[PDB]
Amino acid sequence: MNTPEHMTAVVQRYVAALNAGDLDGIVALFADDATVEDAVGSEPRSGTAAIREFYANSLKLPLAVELTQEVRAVANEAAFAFTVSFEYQGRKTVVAPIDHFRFNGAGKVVSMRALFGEKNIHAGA
Amino acid sequence: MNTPEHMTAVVQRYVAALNAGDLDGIVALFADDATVEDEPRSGTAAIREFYANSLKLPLAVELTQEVRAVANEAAFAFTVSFEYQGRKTVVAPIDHFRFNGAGKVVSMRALFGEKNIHAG
Repeated sequence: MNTPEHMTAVVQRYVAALNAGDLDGIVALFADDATVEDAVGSEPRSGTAAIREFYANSLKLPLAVELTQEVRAVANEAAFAFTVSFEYQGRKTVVAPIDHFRFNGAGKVVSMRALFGEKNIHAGA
Repeated sequence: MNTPEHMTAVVQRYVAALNAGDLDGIVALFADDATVEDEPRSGTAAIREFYANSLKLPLAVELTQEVRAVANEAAFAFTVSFEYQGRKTVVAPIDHFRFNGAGKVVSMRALFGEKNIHAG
């Protein structure tokens, strides 16, 4: 089982790498055969290459990412509340999802999902 | 699809029913084939027992951020506080609800670990 400290560390490493625009540091968190989802129902992206292309797209612009509460980490999973703020067709928008990571035994993330709706997408103005 | 409004309203009634200790109020939000987890428990009888156990100590329950609701799911951050033989505990989970087509909750999982159990 992963430790909760490891899992919490990965989540912090994830948020810092988002903020740094460290594409390759994000991918490094994920297993070879991980699956990522932008949003509930979005096309799942599986495998290192689909994951790098996903994160490359996510990082097409500078992101301001803030962890807004403690990470919840238990068993082989973590969930976290956060905000992602960036220029969306030239206007600053702040999206507040809750993400869910599951981890494999090697401690790499095997799955990510970000849960958010329309009411979680905000001006910040 | 469930509307995000309906799902957010259900989260709010869940929180309210926990604060009231209203076991039937809580159970009514769930489907008869729902499963719960803090080792899942499934079906009305087991969900009722789960919540009856959860309610032996009066709970003070508060949403701590806006609810995230989309598709047929919702997630929310909150606290549950209670007193026990001289000591207050505040637990801060993140919950996940899945809803059926009829708008009832079909699964809830409350996610929290040891660091999310706070000494009040």
